[PDB]
Amino acid sequence: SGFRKMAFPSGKVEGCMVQVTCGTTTLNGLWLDDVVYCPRHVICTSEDMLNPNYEDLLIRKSNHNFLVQAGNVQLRVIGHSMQNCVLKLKVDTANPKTPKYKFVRIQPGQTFSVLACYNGSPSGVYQCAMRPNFTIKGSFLNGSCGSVGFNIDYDCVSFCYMHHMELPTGVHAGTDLEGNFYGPFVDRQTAQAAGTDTTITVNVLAWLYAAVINGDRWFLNRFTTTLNDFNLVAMKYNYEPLTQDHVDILGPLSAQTGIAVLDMCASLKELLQNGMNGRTILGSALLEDEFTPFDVVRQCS
Amino acid sequence: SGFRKMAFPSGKVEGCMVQVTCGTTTLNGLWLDDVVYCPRHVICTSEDMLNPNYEDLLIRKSNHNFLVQAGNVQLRVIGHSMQNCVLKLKVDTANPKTPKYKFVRIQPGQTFSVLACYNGSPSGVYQCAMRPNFTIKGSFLNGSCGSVGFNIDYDCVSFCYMHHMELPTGVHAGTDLEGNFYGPFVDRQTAQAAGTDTTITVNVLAWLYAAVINGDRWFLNRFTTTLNDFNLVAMKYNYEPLTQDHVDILGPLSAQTGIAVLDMCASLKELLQNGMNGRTILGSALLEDEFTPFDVVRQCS
Ligand SMILES: CC(C)(C)c1ccc(N(C(=O)C2C=NC(=O)NC2=O)[C@H](C(=O)NC2CCCCC2)c2cccnc2)cc1
Ligand SMILES: CC(C)(C)c1ccc(N(C(=O)C2C=NC(=O)NC2=O)[C@H](C(=O)NC2CCCCC2)c2cccnc2)cc1
Ligand SMILES: CC(C)(C)c1ccc(N(C(=O)C2C=NC(=O)NC2=O)[C@H](C(=O)NC2CCCCC2)c2cccnc2)cc1
Ligand SMILES: CC(C)(C)c1ccc(N(C(=O)C2C=NC(=O)NC2=O)[C@H](C(=O)NC2CCCCC2)c2cccnc2)cc1
Ligand code: NA
Ligand code: NA
Repeated sequence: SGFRKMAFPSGKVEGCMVQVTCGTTTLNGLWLDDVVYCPRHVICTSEDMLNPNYEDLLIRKSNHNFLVQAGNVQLRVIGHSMQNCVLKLKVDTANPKTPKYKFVRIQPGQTFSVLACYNGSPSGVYQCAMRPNFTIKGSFLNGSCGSVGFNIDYDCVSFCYMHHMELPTGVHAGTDLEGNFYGPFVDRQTAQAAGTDTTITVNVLAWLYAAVINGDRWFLNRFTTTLNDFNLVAMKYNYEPLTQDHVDILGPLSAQTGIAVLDMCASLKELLQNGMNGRTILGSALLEDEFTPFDVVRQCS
Repeated sequence: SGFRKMAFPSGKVEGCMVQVTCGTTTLNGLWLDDVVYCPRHVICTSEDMLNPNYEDLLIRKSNHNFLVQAGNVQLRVIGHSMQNCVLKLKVDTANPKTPKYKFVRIQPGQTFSVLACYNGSPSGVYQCAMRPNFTIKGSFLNGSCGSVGFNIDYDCVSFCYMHHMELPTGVHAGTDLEGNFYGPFVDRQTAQAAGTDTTITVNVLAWLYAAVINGDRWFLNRFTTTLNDFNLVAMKYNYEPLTQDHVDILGPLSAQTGIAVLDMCASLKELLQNGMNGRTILGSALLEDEFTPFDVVRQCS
C-alpha cells in the first residue's frame, strides 16, 4: 500500500526533447518524427515581447535562423511554420526514438506528467492537474519553456501541454501541442493574472476514498446528503459543482469502500466547515484535489 | 517559481528494469551490464517465508530455474551468486542501455527517486526520503519488489535502494544495491515493526529557506536561538537533533537568503508552537521534511 503523487515514467518523452535556439533565446522543443515543436515566442527579442507581430516577425526569419540540438548532435532545420502559438520546425532527420503518440487536449481537473527541461535536457518530472482556472501549479524556472506534459495509455504517449510562461502568482500557463492556450492567456509581455481558482470537488472525494482505503477513516460518519444540498455547500467554499457524472465516475471507489458518494460528501461538508486546523489525512493538512478517480484506482487496486 | 516534490527523469533506469521469475514468484530486477540484481527472496516458497535458509535454497537452483524477460525478450541466465540480501544473476547479454552508474548507500534524511515497477514494467516515478527509522513512505503493491530508488547527477545514475517488503504500518523497507538492509530489518516474514519515526529537522529548515527564496517571509520572527536550546525544544516535537554538520550544510541557503541558520531555527521553534494559523508554506499546511538542502538548490537554483 501507501499513496503517493506519481508521474508516468518519462523515458519515452526524454528521447524527444531537444534544445531550440533562435538568436540569443534558448528553450526546449519536442522532436516528433521530422518536426520540432516549440513555443513561438522563441523568435521574440525582449522588445518584441511587449507587443509581438508574429506573422511579420516569423516572415523576417529563415531556416538557418533556428538551431536545433539533440544531445550533442545538431539537427538541420529545413523548414518552419507556425500553428497558433506553437512553432513547427522541420528537420532533416526523423527522430528514431519517436514513440506511438497523439496530441490531446485535456479537460480541467484531469492530471498529467510534466517533464521539466532546460537547454533541451530533461531535469525533473512531476504530476500536475489542469486547474479549473486553466493554470497548473508547476515548478519552472528561466529556460523551462518548451517543457511538455503528457499521459501514457498502453505505450501511446498523449501529449497535452507545452509550457509557455509563469504568471505573477507563481502558477504556470501553456498550450496544447496545437498551440492553443489553456485559459485566457496570450504569449505577450502584458498584465495577466490567474482567475480565482476553485477546488476540484470530484478529486477531493477520490482522495478521501484513497485515504479510507489506506486505513484513514476518522472523518467518516453515518450521514448522507443530497447533490442539491452539498452543491450549495460547495459554492460557499469555492468548490466545483458535483454532477451526476462525477458521482458515477466514483462508482468503483464507493463500491470498494461501502461509502456512497453522498455519504462521503457528508464527510466533506463537515471538513469544509470546521477546518483541518492542523490534523491530517494521508499525511496532509489540506484537502488535496489533484488526484483523479483514475489516479486513485491505478494506485489503490 | 513553484515548488514540487520533483523526481529525476526515469528514462535511464527504465532501460534497466527486467522481470525475474523463480517458481511461482515474479518480481523486478535491475539489469546493468551482464548482471541482474534482484531481492534474494525471489527463491523462497510459501513454506520458506518465516526462516528461509537462503544459502541452502540457492544451492539447489540451476541457472534455468530463473526466467528473465526484458520487454518481451528472454535473457539467458548463465550464473548466479548471492551478496547479502541481493541475488546477482549473470546473463549472456550485457544491457546495451546500461547508463553511467554507481552504487551508493545513503543516510537517513537523504532523498531519491523511486521507479515503481510491476512484472518488469515501470509504472510510476516519485520522490522518497530515507526516514530516520530507516523506512520509506512509498507506494508499493504486491509485485513491486525489486523496484529501485536512485539519484541522477550529471548522467551518472546512483542507485541507493531496492525494495524488499511492506511493514505492518504501511511503510517500506529495502536494501542498498549491495544487499544490506537499511535499518534493523530482515527478509523474513517474522514479526517486525518500524521504530517510532521522527521529523528530519535539517530538511524542514531547507524547505523553509525554499519558501523564503520563493518570496514568502510571514513565518520569520525577530528572535534567534542557541543550537542547544533549539534542540531541547525541537525534540519535544519528535524532531531529529540538528547537528553542527546540518548547520554547516545550510550555509549556502543561509547566505543566499540573508537569514542565519539559528534565526531560521527560531522561526521553526515558533512554527511548532503556533501552527500555520490557516496559512500555507509552498502549498502545504504542514512542515515538510522530505526536501534536502541539495534538493532545494537543485529546484530553486
Ligand atoms: C537520434 C540521434 C542520433 C540524433 C540522437 C540519439 C540519442 C541522443 N542522446 C544521447 O545521449 C547521445 C548518444 N550518443 C551520442 O553520440 N551523443 C548523444 O547525445 C539522448 C538520449 O538517448 N537520451 C536517452 C533517451 C531515453 C531515456 C534515457 C535518455 C537524446 C535523445 C533524443 C533527444 N535528446 C537527447 C542524441 C541524439
Ligand atoms: C517578464 C520577463 C521579461 C522578466 C520574463 C521573460 C521570460 C521569462 N521566462 C523565461 O524562461 C526567461 C527567459 N530569459 C531570462 O533571462 N529569464 C527568464 O525567466 C518564462 C516566461 O515567463 N516567458 C514569458 C513568455 C511570454 C511573455 C512573458 C514571458 C518563464 C520563467 C519562469 C518560469 N516559467 C517560465 C520570465 C520573465
Ligand atoms: C536490449 C534488448 C534487445 C533485450 C531490449 C531492448 C529494448 C527493450 N524494450 C522494448 O520495449 C522492446 C523493443 N523491441 C522489441 O522487439 N521488444 C521490446 O520489448 C524496452 C525499452 O526499450 N524501454 C525504453 C527504455 C528507455 C525509456 C523508454 C522505454 C526495455 C528495455 C530494457 C529493459 N526492459 C525493457 C527490451 C529488450
Ligand atoms: C507473507 C505475506 C503474505 C504477508 C506477504 C508476502 C509477500 C508480500 N509482497 C508481495 O509483493 C506479494 C507477493 N504475492 C502475493 O500474493 N501478495 C503480495 O503482497 C511484498 C513483501 O512484503 N514481501 C516480503 C518478502 C520477505 C518475506 C515477507 C514478505 C510487498 C507487498 C506490498 C508492497 N511491497 C512489497 C507481502 C506480504
Ligand atoms: Na535533449
Ligand atoms: Na522492462
